[PDB]
Amino acid sequence: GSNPPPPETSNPNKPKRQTNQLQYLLRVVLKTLWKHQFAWPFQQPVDAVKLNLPDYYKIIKTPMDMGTIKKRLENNYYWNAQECIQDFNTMFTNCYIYNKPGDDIVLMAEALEKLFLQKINELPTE
Ligand SMILES: CNc1cc2onc(C)c2cc1NS(=O)(=O)c1cc(Br)ccc1OC
Ligand code: NA
Repeated sequence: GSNPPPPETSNPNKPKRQTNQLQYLLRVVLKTLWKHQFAWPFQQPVDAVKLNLPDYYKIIKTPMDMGTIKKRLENNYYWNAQECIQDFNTMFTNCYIYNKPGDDIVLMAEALEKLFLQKINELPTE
């Protein structure tokens, strides 16, 4: 097992901008998920070598983590909040795909996902 390159956090070929919604996603949504007790497995790309997970990138082809999401928001990688929201969902979904119902990591992802959904219920309109 080697690790694949991490997801891009910059791209000259990809339209990007700042929005009010994206700023909230960084300052309020991301920051509250990042500081939760259960953030730690999701703060960086999965290191399948150091975690001894040789099948991780056999199963998961569109990997995502909050480290990547944070650097994207900070770099203004996104065109809109929906793209950023989709990266969160990919993150959660990957966890639920690779693992099983009730697994410790799954229960952590579910808890972060609940909090995420709450927080983005307060997302401004443009
Ligand atoms: C079962 N190991 C893991 C599965 C994972 O799915 N998505 C991620 C991210 C992820 C990370 C691990 N490895 S781990 O962080 O050391 C880990 C976390 C938790 Br909660 C419980 C068990 C773990 O490793 C046995
Ligand atoms: Na699964």
